[PDB]
Amino acid sequence: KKVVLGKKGDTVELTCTASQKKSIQFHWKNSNQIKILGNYGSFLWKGPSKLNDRADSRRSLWDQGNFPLIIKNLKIEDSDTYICEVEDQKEEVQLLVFGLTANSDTHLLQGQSLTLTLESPPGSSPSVQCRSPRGKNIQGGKTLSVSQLELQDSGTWTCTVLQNQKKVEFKIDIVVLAFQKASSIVYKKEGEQVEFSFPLAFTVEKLTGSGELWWQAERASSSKSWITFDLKNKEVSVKRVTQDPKLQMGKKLPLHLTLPQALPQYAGSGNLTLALEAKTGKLHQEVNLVVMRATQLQKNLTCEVWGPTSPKLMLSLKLENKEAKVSKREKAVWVLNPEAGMWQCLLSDSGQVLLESNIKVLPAA
Amino acid sequence: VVSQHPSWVIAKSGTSVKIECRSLDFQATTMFWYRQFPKQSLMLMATSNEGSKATYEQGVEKDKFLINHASLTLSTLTVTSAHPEDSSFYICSARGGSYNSPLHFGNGTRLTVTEDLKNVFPPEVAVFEPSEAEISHTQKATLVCLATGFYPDHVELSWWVNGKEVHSGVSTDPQPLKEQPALNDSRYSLSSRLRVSATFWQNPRNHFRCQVQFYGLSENDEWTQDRAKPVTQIVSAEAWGRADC
Amino acid sequence: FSWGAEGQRPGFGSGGDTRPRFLEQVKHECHFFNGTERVRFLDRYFYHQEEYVRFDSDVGEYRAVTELGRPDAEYWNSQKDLLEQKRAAVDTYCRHNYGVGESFTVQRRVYPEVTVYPALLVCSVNGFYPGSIEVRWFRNGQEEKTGVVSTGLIQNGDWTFQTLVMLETVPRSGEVYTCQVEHPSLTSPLTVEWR
Amino acid sequence: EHVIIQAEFYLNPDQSGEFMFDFDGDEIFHVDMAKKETVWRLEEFGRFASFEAQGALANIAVDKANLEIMTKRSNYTPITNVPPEVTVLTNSPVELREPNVLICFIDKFTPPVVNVTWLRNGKPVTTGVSETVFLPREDHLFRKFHYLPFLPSTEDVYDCRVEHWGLDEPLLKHWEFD
Amino acid sequence: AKTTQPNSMESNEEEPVHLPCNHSTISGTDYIHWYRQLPSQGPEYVIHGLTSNVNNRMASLAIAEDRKSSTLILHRATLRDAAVYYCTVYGGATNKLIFGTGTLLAVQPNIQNPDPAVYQLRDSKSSDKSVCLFTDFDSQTNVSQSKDSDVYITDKTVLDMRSMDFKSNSAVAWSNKSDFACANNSIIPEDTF
Repeated sequence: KKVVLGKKGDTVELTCTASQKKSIQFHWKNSNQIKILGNYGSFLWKGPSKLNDRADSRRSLWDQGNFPLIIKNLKIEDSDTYICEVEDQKEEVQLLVFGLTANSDTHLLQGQSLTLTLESPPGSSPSVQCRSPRGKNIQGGKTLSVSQLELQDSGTWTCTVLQNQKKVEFKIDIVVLAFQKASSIVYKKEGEQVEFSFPLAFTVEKLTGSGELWWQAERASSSKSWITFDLKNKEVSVKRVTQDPKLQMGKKLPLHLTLPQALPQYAGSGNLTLALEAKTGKLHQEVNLVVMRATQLQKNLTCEVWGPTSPKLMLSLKLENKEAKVSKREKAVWVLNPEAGMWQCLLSDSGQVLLESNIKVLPAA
Repeated sequence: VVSQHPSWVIAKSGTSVKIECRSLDFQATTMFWYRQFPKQSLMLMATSNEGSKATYEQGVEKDKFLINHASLTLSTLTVTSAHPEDSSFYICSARGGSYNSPLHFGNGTRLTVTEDLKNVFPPEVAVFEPSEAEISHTQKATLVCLATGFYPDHVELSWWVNGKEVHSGVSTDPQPLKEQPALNDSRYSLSSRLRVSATFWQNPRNHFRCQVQFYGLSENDEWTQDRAKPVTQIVSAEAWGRADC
Repeated sequence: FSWGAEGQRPGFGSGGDTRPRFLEQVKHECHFFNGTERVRFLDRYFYHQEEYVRFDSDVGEYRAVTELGRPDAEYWNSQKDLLEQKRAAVDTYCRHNYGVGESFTVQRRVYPEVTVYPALLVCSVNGFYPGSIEVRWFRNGQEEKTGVVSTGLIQNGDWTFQTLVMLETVPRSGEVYTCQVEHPSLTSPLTVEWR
Repeated sequence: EHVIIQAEFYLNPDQSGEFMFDFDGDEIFHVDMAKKETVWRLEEFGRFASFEAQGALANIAVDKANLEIMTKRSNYTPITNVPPEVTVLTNSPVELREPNVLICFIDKFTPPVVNVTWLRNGKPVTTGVSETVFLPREDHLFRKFHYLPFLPSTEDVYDCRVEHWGLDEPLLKHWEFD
Repeated sequence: AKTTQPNSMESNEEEPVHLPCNHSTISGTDYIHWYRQLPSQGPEYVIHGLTSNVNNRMASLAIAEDRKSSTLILHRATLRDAAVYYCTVYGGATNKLIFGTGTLLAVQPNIQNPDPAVYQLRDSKSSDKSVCLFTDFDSQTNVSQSKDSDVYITDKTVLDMRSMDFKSNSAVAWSNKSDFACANNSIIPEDTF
């Protein structure tokens, strides 16, 4: 006959009503023949039933023929077929309870899986479903998981179990932690300082994890460059970084990697990695740095670029005088006769501009 | 902190004396009204719990004293049907709550109530310059100030050296004394001493000024007598540094 | 002699039949785990139903039960003295009061006048303190554990208690039922019978 | 395994307040207001404790001032009404021509203001009735007890009447010797 | 009647002064407060404690094992400690602060130089021929008198010159009378003029 569903830990009230409206005799029975709650006169009696005090009812509602049986803080096992006997009536009902848990409460990080486990009662045949924060809807099953969380998918979800055409509500917050970055590119001169920092999902915490940045370069492969730090409760506090480019931390994140100067070899990419006391530590971003040198010795103007510099772009030299004496896609600028004046050393592509620098030319003596 | 206004006051053989108490900062849930008679002790007259029937400790004159305690701050202890036998030291206190809440006191209001303004006089103030007797002996110079012929005893006698007050060398008498240790309504006298370096008084440049603050009265007092109008004032005597004869 | 009490203090600001009602509620609690051994004092405060600011003897300072009570929390914990009083609560307030009433409340005991009667047998226990009590039905030296039921513990507000324990059964001609009461007012298991 | 609660409350606009000690659900004593004296819910505690009197009031007036403030913290949010839950029962089992007491159970209500009537057949008669002040519950709702000394006539029908703003109209819970 | 104290008690400047308080027996939860009062002004707080012992600035506090008795300690007594010291009970069983009978402490100044005399002052306003003055005398001396009834005298009171670190007891005797003259006063130390 009828059935009502409720979430584990909730409070469900299944009604029973006798046509005649008066306070009268009644009692409730669990599936196999056991008295639970009952009334004798204006008295209330709880029976041998395993529910003990967990069950009650509204005495004020007794006047007219409403005689409800409630339950506080359910459990899976509470699921059963309940009877109600009043003025010779068999009115029936059935309770199915469910529960939904994440594998881990701690905030997950970018690209890490999340396995949602459904708790079914004996004698049930349910299914699942989820409305993500972005509206994205993934259909589950006996158990459902969404792997590789997107920061876009971080927020309050809503999970739907469906049984006997009656909905059941489940809301779980998520808010994945992460870097705003994952591409960081900075172009600078030979003497110019270079620095960058990185964004996050920004909460308080404490005693949280550690981290470090592992260098790559062009010149001298077999790239190593530890460059390590330790973050705890907003304290950065360098972890014994490298001496190659002799740099400093700026502890107390935001985390600013400092460099004295951008040299030719320091050109390269590498990537930055973060871990935290909440385990599964794959959070990481990256870094990209490219350097240009304008030095002109004697007649030779030689000017060249290092770094990744995706090799579709255009390196040129013009001066606002005759257009681009030598312009191609490559890292080397060659011009023999150094026409006097300060030229413009072109770096960038059909893109706007990147890393522009210039020097002068004095004719002879 | 709490202030008691007015600090001094006097009225007719009967009158309305409205004594306030104000908690300048904190909310006052409770008010304690203590009165103290000369060299006796602190007696508890009443208890005012905010917006309630004020509980008077046993042995009180009942409706004689009335507490208006108003919101959290303004608290009015008003005594009508004035009596000479009721002139006393009235002290009020505020509380930041119930049991074991620090009891915060105030200045306290010294009050004399007589049967007419014919007993009210201001002080007659004259100084006394030292004697080179003391000089020749202790190499120090001790002035003396005598403010007499006043009522009530409420006064504050302070000193001014070079036009600026001094807390050192100054010793005033503790309690002004009766000129008539008989008469019911008498007039009083007060003598304060200021002692300085013998030579400090020998230089005529130094400015020595003795002052007495008398709180008698105000305009609202009905004044018949043709004589002086004994209201709150500052009477003073003086002299400069003395040369050497 | 001399039963003692606790006290509260202001908040931030000041103040001043179908009329809309307002309600303030202050509960100084206490909790005693087996006597004067580990003791948990509670100073609560409310608005209508909702609890806003609190003090847990185990947290040593005022916490907040809602952003609605946030200010008062910071306000009181800013007062050095008061916190040194409430911190001593368990010893000045709880142990004390308990010490006065260790006689006439804790150790207070009264006999369970017991009756019985069909309406199905009924067993009516009355006028007993405390209310910690066992009532079990017996059919001929056997204990009948099923088909029973209890009105549970009831309260009369006069310090007496009461309970109705029903037994649903069908007898025959010469068996004997029993209703047995053990309350720590009794050296013996008070009983009653029916035939 | 034990509780000593001193619960107090101030109520506006009614401007009534209560001071009491609930020990394990049954009252110990409550300082009366007008009277301004100690009143035990049972007298046997009469000479042991001896509580202060005006002492209560100090708290109360406080709780008032707390209420004044706490009201302006909510932007003047009124009380959510609550209905009581009433059942009437006999102290001991009711016998014939034996002394006894009706006990009127009003529970799970708030604010703490109620009008109770002891009437038979509709005859509003009170002979030495009894009423305990408001007992605090777990949910900080309220409890209360009206007693009614009486004799078990198969004739009479005694009735209990409780008026509260929670029920849109007065409640009548009856009882009859059966 | 809450707690009992000795009416009045004497000390000496710089000397440690111990103030006795016996209260009867006091209830389980009540603090012991000690309030004092400048000669004329409101009273003011001093110190308090449940049991054990407590000290802060301005004083220390001695509570007996059984909490039957308490003792206010003044380590180094200054002239400003002269005042009345009340011993009271405030706490869970007492909402009201009930002011006791009191202990009056007078602290005696040590005079450096016992060279007493009596100097007749000259008038400024030229008003009264009165003034003969009595100063710089041992603190073992008390002043006098009346009894002339036309003649006025005051209780010996201490002055302190901070610059020179000098304390001396100076009383004063003045009158308007024919016969009234210096030495004719009721009792004194030997040295004069």
